[PDB]
Amino acid sequence: MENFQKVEKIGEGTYGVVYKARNKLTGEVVALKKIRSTAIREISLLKELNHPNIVKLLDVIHTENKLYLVFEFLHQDLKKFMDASALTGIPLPLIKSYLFQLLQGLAFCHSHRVLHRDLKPQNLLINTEGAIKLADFGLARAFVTLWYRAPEILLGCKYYSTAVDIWSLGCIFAEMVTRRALFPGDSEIDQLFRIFRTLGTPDEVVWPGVTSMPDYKPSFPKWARQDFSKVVPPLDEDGRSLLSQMLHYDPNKRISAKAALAHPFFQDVTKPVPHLRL
Ligand SMILES: NS(=O)(=O)c1cccc2c(O)cccc12
Repeated sequence: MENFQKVEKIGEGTYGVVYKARNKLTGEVVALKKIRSTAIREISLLKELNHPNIVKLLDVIHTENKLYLVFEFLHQDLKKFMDASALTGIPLPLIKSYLFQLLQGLAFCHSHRVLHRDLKPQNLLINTEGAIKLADFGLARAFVTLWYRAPEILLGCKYYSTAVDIWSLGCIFAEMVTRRALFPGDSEIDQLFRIFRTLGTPDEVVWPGVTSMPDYKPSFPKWARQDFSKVVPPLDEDGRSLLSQMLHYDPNKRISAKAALAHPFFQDVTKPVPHLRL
């Protein structure tokens, strides 16, 4: 760890503690993640997966049989920006710019067959320039909150797809708009049933094969779907339309990131600058 001076703790990651640190040789300030052969080779692929909307993996230090991941440092995450913007809410043009950029990031990773698997506001990092970036991408395959988990994961599907990231991002889109988490479950069954209460209990009509999933139960209660107009007011019809497609039950029907980028919601997309106090 010789060339890094720890400045402060900035996160208790899923995979260990994250520090702000300075590279004693480059002068660069970085986020240093202390992780705690296949994982080695996986991580190595991620070092090549470079995109403006993906937090850059600067370096991977395997030493003393230990693993440190050196990332690009950003000063703020979406959860904290949302908490700070709660009285007024994030302006819609910024919501739309953030959603657009995240879909670009996703489209990139997905075309390389890399999934995130654990998108959440805490791992979406923002800068003063109006950029937003996906952090911790691909780490889950290389090696707490249920709120953003796709229903096929909850129902015990082991071979899930890139569609899981689209589901998570839909949940985040909803939360930016309403300033409340869409599905704040506190256990797997509470999470599932929150989803069902809003989108309707799924069946063979809307999701062929659902009743054959590993944790599906014929005893699940049967709730009717709510209208989105009740779910994410005052989002306009383009936004609600896009959100509905990101939240399709069947992962095969769920919109892809590339198709989402062509959606009419993005016709008037721009790139505003947020007001960040650092
Ligand atoms: N996702 S996180 O909470 O570990 C985190 C927090 C602040 C900055 C980070 C960063 O620059 C790169 C990755 C994760 C960060």
